[PDB]
Amino acid sequence: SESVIEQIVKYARKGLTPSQIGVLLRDAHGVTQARVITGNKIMRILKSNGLAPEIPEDLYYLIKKAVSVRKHLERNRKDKDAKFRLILIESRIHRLARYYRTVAVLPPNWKYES
Amino acid sequence: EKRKIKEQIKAEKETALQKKKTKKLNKLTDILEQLTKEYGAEINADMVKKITDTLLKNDFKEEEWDNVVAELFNEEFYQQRKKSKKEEKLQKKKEKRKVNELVENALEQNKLALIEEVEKEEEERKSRLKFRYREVSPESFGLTAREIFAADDTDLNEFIGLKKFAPYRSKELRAKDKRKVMKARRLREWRKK
Amino acid sequence: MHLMYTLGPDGKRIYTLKKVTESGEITKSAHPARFSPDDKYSRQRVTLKKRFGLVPGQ
Amino acid sequence: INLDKPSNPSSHEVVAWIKRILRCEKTGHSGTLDPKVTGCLIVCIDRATRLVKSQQGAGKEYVCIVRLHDALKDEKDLGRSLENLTGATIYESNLIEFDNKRNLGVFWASCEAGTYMRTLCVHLGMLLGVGGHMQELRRVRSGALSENDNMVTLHDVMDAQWVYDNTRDESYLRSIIQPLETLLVGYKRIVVKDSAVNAVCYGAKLMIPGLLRYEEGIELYDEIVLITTKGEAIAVAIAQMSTVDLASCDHGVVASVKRCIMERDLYPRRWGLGPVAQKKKQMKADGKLDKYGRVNENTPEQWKKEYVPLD
Amino acid sequence: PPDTVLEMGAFLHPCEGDIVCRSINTKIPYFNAPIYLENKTQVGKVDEILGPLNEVFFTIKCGDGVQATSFKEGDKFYIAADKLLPIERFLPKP
RNA sequence: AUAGUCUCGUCAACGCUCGAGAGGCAGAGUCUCAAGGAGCCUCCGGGGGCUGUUGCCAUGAUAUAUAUGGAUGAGACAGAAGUGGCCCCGUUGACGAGACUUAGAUUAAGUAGG
RNA sequence: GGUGAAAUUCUUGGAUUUAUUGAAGACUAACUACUGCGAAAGCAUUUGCCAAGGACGUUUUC
Repeated sequence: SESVIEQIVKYARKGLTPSQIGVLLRDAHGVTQARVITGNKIMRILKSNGLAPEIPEDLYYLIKKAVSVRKHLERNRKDKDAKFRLILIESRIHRLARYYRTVAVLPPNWKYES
Repeated sequence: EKRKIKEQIKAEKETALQKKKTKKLNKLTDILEQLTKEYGAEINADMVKKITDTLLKNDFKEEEWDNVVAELFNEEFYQQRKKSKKEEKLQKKKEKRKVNELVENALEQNKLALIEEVEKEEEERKSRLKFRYREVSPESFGLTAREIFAADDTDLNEFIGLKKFAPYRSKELRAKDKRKVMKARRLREWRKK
Repeated sequence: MHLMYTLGPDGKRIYTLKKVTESGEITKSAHPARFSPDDKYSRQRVTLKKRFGLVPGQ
Repeated sequence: INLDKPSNPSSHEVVAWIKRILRCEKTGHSGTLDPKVTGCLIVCIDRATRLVKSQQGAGKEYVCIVRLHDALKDEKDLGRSLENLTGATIYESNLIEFDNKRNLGVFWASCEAGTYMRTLCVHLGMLLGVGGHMQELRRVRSGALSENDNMVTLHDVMDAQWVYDNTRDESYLRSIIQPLETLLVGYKRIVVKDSAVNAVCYGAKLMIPGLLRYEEGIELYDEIVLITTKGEAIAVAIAQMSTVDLASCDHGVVASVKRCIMERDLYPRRWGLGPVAQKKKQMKADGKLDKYGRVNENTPEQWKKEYVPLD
Repeated sequence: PPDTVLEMGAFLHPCEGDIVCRSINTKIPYFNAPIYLENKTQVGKVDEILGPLNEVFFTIKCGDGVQATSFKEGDKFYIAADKLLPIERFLPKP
């Protein structure tokens, strides 16, 4: 499946999420069993090709949610609920970023910005 | 209402994809029949698959279809009773159907490319952060992609974890893990088991 | 269509192109109506034919 | 059913539609119409589908319209050209009407298939020199029945089935549907006793004691119909003696069943009840005749002289 | 409460405090069979069966506390599947 | 045993419209096509006629496209989808499979016992 | 007016009541609820817009 690996590398060059890339590969190949191709296998194939993500997928999705609720607070400043949960998710992503810095997957030089 | 709108959009996208697929398929088999008539000899399925891959990479249109016909005119692509007669014609029709099935398999190989082309056409009709990958050192780890796909995800995780293959870690630990994992006896035992 | 007919004195068809014969009788169309198996209009036809006694066997 | 086929579908599709409407177990037809051709179609239902093979090769009569490409200089010569093409395939033909301003001619002909009508139109246009093609085609007679012999449409069949399903009236279905014996009018009739009807339905060769009446003009190896006194048809058979031989002899075989139309046990089983039959049974039981019934050594010579096996 | 319900009737007329319904289903209900709504709630009992064979109607006698004017056109009324009879049962025997 | 009848699946031969498709029929959705417009004249703002054997849409079908048809219709999506909605030539002979009989056709007032 | 009985106040200039108009702030009568939602605070007029969730299933570079 060298052509499949080339297509996976081309999709990874398009800035797609590894889970989204695996879902697209399963949809294109018609994989009835999800155990054959998984996100861990996609990450292993990307490491074999030499591509590793800059940020974790969960941290990226949390940052996207934080950006969305920040845009909502910019639209509506009178709301208390979105501000409170923004404080909560910033606490959560700060804890996860500290865990990632200790695990050294995320470089310790990079710091989360509010 | 949102569910109905999403279902309608999905149905429209599926119909557009089906129309693009059948247009590509019938033009491609017409070009293949024309090339078979011009050459006068049977064409291998591997050469047809290579030509289909080249056409998919070329992003073929009608002018690019003429260009593909010209490339087929080049030497590289050119080199690549009555009841019994009716049965032979039926066998030839079955061979043509097998060639069409090979063309459909090639289109399924480029189904990601076809979906990308359909999405580009939809974006052109509409006329309207990011995730980045850092560079890392490649390691094949002695296993091919087909060999990895022929093994379970649990066995691959047990053999080598994602944390053990951390890209932003020290190189000495990665070298030690590679040296401990590249044993020929362990690989032979895993292959035999 | 072109094939037209009138019913003869003995009950047999006589075919012609002409819309009106020499005697002045208006000719009929020799071709029957289109049919579909999914015809859901048997009830209306039977009712209207029963109002005027045009059902065979009535 | 004598049916007026519409000009969109084919004959087989119409037959399959009738099978769905009437909920038949089996439906057939003898003559096949092209999809564009309209006209007479004979539809056989269930047991009537046994007659379909006997209905093959029957005479067909068509009424056709030919369109001429150019106006004619001489009118009646057209009829002469029609007389040039009839006979030795179109057997007989007759030009009903012609309009030179409309360039259209309607004519009746006796033919075998609808394609020969198109060939006749092309040949008429070629022999005239102006050129012509088929405009419309209609079959006005297929087989024994014609278009005047109670022809109904598919709407009539659907409406009659709806009437019987919902109103429970049977007169409209009985009006549209004809007995299968309408297909057997031209055959020569032989009347069978009610005791022999079930034996003939079981495949036995009809003999002298089962015979009641025989039609004059029956020849050797001729197609016949075996009928009861109620007029229903038992079978289509091959006659084995002529009329004078039917009148003359006292023992013999008169018919052999080609195709059995009647249901097997519609009549009770009354064979083996007779003087000669019970005499043979008694001598078989006693041992004068053997188990199969052939001549044995213990059989007296009087029975051998009086009785001869026909088989 | 019934285990399963089937689409029995469609609202046609509220006449005289009873519900007239076109019989959507192709089988004949029991007399005095309970009629339910799709949350399996009893609205009334079958009072009368009428109409031709092609178009069967039935009249539901509403239970107490239910008014006939409260319903609207296009409403559906449901019955337990045990309370049905084949149409060929009432037809004359061959 | 022999023979016949009914319901079937295969082979061979013989004819025909030469027979499973990018097929046809039936059905559902969307779109297009009906001299519904325009200009002249008129008779009493309305009505009639003409340009108008015109224009619009479909068809090269053994084919006059200066033609033939148009709602009692045609075409595109559709070389698609669907068929678990239907249809795709007959005759003769042989073989094989499930069966029913092996039939000479009675009775001018009954059946079963003592 | 209100009270157990009272009392303070308003006025024949019209108190109070009834009908209409204009302006201001507030709220969403019954259904209606210690079994719904929310971390709490608290939350039922119509119509849109925005962001985020609860329970369930498939799972996760976990």
